Amino acid sequence: TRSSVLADALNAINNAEKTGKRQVLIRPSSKVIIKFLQVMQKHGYIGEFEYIDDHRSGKIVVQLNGRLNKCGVISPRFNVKIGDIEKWTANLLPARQFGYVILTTSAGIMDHEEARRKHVSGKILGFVY
Amino acid sequence: MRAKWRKKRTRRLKRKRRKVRARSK
Amino acid sequence: MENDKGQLVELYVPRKCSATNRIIKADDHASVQINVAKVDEEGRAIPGEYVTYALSGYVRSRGESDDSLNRLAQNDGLLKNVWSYSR
Amino acid sequence: SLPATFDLTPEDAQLLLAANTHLGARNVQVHQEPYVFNARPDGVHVINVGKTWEKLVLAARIIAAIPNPEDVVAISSRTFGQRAVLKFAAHTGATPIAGRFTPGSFTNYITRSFKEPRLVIVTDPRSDAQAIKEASYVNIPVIALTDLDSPSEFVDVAIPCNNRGKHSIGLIWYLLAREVLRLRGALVDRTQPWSIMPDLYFYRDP
Amino acid sequence: GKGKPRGLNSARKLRVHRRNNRWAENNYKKRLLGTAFKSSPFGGSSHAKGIVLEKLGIESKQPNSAIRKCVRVQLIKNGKKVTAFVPNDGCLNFVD
Amino acid sequence: GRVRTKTVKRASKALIERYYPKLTLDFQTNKRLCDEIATIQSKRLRNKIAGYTTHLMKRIQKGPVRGISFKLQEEERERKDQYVPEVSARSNGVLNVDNQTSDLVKSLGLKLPLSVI
Amino acid sequence: AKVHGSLARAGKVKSQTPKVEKTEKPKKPKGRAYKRLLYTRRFVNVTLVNGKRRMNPGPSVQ
Amino acid sequence: PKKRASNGRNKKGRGHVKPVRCVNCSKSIPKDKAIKRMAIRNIVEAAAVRDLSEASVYPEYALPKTYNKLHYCVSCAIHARIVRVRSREDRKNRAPP
Amino acid sequence: GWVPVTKLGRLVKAGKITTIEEIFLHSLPVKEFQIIDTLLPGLQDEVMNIKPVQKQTRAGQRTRFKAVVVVGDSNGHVGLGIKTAKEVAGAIRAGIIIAKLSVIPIRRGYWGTNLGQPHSLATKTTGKCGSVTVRLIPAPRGSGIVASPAVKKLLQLAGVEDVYTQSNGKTRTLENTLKAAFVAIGNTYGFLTPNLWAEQPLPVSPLDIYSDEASAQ
RNA sequence: AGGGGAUCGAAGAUGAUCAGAUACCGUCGUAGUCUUAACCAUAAACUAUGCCGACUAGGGAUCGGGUGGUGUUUUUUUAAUGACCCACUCGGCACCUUACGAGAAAUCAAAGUCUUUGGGUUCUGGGGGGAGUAUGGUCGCAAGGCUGAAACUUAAAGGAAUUG
Ligand SMILES: [Zn+2]
Repeated sequence: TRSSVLADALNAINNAEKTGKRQVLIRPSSKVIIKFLQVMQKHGYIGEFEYIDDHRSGKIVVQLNGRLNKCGVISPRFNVKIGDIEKWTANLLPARQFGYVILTTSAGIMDHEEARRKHVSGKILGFVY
Repeated sequence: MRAKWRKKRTRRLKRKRRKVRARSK
Repeated sequence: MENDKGQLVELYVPRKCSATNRIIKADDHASVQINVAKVDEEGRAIPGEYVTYALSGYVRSRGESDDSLNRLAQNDGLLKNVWSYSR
Repeated sequence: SLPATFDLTPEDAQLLLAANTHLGARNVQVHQEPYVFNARPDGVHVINVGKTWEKLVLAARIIAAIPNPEDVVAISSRTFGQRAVLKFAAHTGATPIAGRFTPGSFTNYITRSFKEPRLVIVTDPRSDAQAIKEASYVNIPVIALTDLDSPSEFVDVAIPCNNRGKHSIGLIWYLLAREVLRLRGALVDRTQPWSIMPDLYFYRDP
Repeated sequence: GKGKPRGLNSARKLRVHRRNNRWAENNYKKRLLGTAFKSSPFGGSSHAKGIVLEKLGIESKQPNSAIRKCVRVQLIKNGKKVTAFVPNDGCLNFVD
Repeated sequence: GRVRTKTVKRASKALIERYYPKLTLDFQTNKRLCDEIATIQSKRLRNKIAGYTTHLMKRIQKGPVRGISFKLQEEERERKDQYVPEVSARSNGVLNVDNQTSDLVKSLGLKLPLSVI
Repeated sequence: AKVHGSLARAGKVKSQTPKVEKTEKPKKPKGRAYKRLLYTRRFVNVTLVNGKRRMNPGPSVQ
Repeated sequence: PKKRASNGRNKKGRGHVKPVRCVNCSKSIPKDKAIKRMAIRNIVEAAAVRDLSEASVYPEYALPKTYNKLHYCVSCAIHARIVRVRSREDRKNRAPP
Repeated sequence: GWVPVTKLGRLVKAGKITTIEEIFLHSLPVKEFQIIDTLLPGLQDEVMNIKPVQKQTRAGQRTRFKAVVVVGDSNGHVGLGIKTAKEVAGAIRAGIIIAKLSVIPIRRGYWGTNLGQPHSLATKTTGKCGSVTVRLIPAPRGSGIVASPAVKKLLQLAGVEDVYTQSNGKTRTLENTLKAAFVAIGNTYGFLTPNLWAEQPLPVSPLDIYSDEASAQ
């Protein structure tokens, strides 16, 4: 059965870019998906996306604009001490000057760069680059 | 020898060793 | 790719496909650069002055090479009523 | 972009419906569905001829702008278009390739047929898959004459047609020649027909 | 996927299941059955000193061919009978 | 069996290609031509060759041979490849479209005389 | 397999290699001196070669 | 390695099928396997229809046929070259000759 | 005296094309080894290994020599050539040619701070030639090339100073490892960092700019 | 254990074959083969491929259901029904082509989305032997099933492909 929704989603996105596709249909929608795409689109990795109101759970149509190599989930959502944030970004990102490990803190879902500044930490949701 | 018949061999062997032990109750 | 005092280091800035914006690699020999001419006042095509698209080896092998151009053409105002966004 | 004299003009549309290039293939094949207008009863597909010509103009548009006219290789192993590509190559600088294509042309520079073009035209992507494959080892754009059920791999701008014989291959090749001559070359006044018959691109046998 | 629990709470299973597989490894299992203390001729000790009983002319295996000069020894701390090889040209004459 | 080798047949293809007008249908005359336009090391070969050159000749003058073409033949094929009647498009009684193909022209902006099927 | 072979010739060859005494020589330098010897020798003057240079060649090819 | 994506013959989505006995061997073989050839001939054979139709009664009559569906196992079908070996590729062709 | 037999070869000798990148940029199939010989001389070459391989004939046997050559300066360019032939001397020779015709461009970068002249790699990269996967990782200055000698040399000529390598699979079948570290650095110019999101209008291609001077007889 | 016991047929007997021939071939035939009431728990019990979820590609067949077609064919007059034809859509046993991708390869629409390594979850393997052995426990009337070592030994054992 469905066990992540957010992993199901980022997958379809990856398989879309890979196969040269320019759009995706993401079912179902969810808050965690939404704020994730925000962190993605705000950094220029996707285009516009658009929720669809079925009286159920949602759908999204995202616009891929190339330049996306891999957006991924990390499962389970591991607990990350603030000093271990580094050892993740070291592990699952290409170089020290781009790409993002987007987390989830009690100060809201955000990328590791930002959360570094706000001096917050928490659980790790996934990665983008 | 063929795996099947080596099985048969060790089967025989077992029963025989079982006997030998029983020789002392 | 900059550096310290803003200088442009690194060998060469690669082309980028016009259908996927994916880099066209140095050895991508299924990559294709179609050159399309511009017509002036009635017929008489202009030499030297092109409309150029860039297709990557991957889009072409997949057979989308055609349909990509149609969408890419109309967009740049080169065709009409051929390609249709809704399918 | 291209004005309005480049529109339909039912002089041309008459040629096409006369040459029956509007009749298509029963097997659609997904990459070719936009060209489909509608399906006849008793299983037949009708190409949207406006798109044919529209693509055709784009085809001639790409044949032109190629500097040297003689390395725009026109190719046909098929017989129904063998004489045709010859006549095109006559009126254009373009070099022709009739008969067997010969594996090793585009790659392999020792061969006594090392064409090194910058554009390729193809009558049938099936029966000429050899050169289409070869073209994609060496960075070569490809115009192609595709019916409804044609392979789309490594063809770029594809002109919908019929290529099931008769006067279809002959016409599109004729129209390509007429059009590349109206562009840049020496025809001018795109409103008047041609002294050259369109029946000059038909097969022999006889 | 991957065929192992990923849950945040699956630590016991992960911990115990590796404990369970550490046995397919010799050195580990050899270290927990205390085999060196039990089976080995030395007590796991690096050396052991014994008394020579007889000389042996052991023939080597294929595709070699020679007589390999050894002695049967009774280890003092065990009473264990072990056979050891006297090395170098004619060193067997040094031992009696 | 008498199967001529490639060394022979090669010389045969080569001569005819660049010496068709001079070559004839007769062995004896051909044989003498070879001594004027080709350096051959033994008499039999020259006779062997000149005999095969005439073999191709006697069937060139009977239709084109599979894989050899000279100037005088190329010209002959060019002329004959230009025949054009009173057209065969035309139309001798309008166009005879089926239907829906008629819906095509209507949904296009075009004149033309029509028909049904 | 067979454990009782012949102990008769226990050291046949050491006992028949004709003892030849060591020809004396000047002592080689120890410590830093020796490494100095090796720096200079091996790559400052450069002697014997082949397109590879050779450490210990016996009486060459000629 | 595997030599046929059909393994032996076609079972695919079943489990078990009942056996037949080779018409030559008597060997058992799953009916899904077993090289099967229909055999239909003439009771009177080709050469003898003459002396038959001549010597008979009835206006020409109408020759009967014997109907016999043969089942061979692999070995007997191979050896009697009812089937033959094909190249790694030729094997694929399921088309009758 | 080199005699150009292809369109691309002519333009180089004709001096109209002066730099290697011009070909890499428009992605052009180099087929005349003299091309890369002029556009990049002072280019070094080293024979890595020469292993023998063997066959068997309609009677007995057959045995010939296999060479593996790496060519490159020490800046952005390297190629990998494998050639087995009836001689030592031959196998090297035709190896260098195959190596040069396969010359590749290399996107070096900075591990962290961009303080004058790149030292390592843009991103992490990795190739795989049959089981053996090689993985190159950025490294601080001083780190050096951390690899197995064979790969270490391929990278010295590749123009690298600091890197970390991580290799899985049969690292002992030499010709397989090198073929994957090659694919590795060749993939650097394939990875789209945001350094390159910026769009261009696409150059014309010197085969059309100097089209006349390019044509044949 | 009772019934049954045509057929075929372990054991056994014979006839040949062979140097021998306890066999393959022929003949005879016990048990068995079938059933009822109890056991047994194993097979290359195979797709040698865990299950649930998602996504990535083209194509024509077919089984079941449904929808659409002033389609076809049936009476005495062409309405219902029936079967059939075309399109579509679910859910099935499969098949064909391709390779973007994967593999050591053979090959694979999964064995793909894996050093750009994390959707959930069960199970098993850790060089070859010794050995499925010994010992203990347990289940079975028995045959055996499940569970299951070590001493010592060994540099290979093994997979796919290649050319002879
Ligand atoms: Zn049989």
